[PDB]
Amino acid sequence: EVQLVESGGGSVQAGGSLRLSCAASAFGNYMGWFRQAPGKEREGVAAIRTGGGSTYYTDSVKGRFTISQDKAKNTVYLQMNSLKPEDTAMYVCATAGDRWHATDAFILRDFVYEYWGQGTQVTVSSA
Amino acid sequence: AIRYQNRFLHLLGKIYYFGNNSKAVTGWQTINGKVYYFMPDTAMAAAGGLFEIDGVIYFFGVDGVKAMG
Repeated sequence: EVQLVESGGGSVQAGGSLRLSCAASAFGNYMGWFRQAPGKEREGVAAIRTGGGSTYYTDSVKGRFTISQDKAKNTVYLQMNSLKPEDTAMYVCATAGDRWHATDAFILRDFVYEYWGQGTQVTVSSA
Repeated sequence: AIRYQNRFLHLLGKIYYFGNNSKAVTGWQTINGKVYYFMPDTAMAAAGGLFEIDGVIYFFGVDGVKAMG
C-alpha cells in the first residue's frame, strides 16, 4: 500500500506562487495531484505518466500549474503560479498499483487512483 | 512494433488493452476504475459470460468488465 506525504502548502496572496512536493514509497504508472475545497468534491488538477513524463492538466490550471517528477527522490512536484482565491483547498497526491491503468481522458478522475496521501493546505488570500 | 499507448483496441469482436510500452496486457487489470481479465495466450478480455479464473467463477459483461468485485 504505497505511502504518500505532501509538503509545501502555505498561505499566500493572489498572484503569488507555491511548490508542493509528494514523496511516495513507490511510483505507479501515473502520479496525480487532486484538491478538495470545503463542501466540494475532490477535483483532479494535474497528472504525469511516470514512464516518459507525459503531463495532463485540468483546463482551469493550464499555464499556471506545472507537474514534474524526480524518480531518484521518488518525489512529484506541483509548481503553482499566478494563484487565485479559487485555488484554496487541501491538495493531495495519489497513485495506484502495478496493474492499474488510466486512459488520457480519465487520468484526472479520482476513481483511477488507489493510494492517497494526507493533504497539504493551500490558502490564497486577496489582500 | 507500432506505438499504441494506454488504450483499448476493439478487433474482430475481441477486446485488448495496451499499456505504456505499447504491449497488450495480460491477466487481471484495473483500467479506468473497472476490472478486466485478459487471457494469457490471446490477450483477449474475458467477456460476455462466466469464466473460472484460479478456482473462482466470475461474470464479465460484453465490454469485458468484471461484475462488481
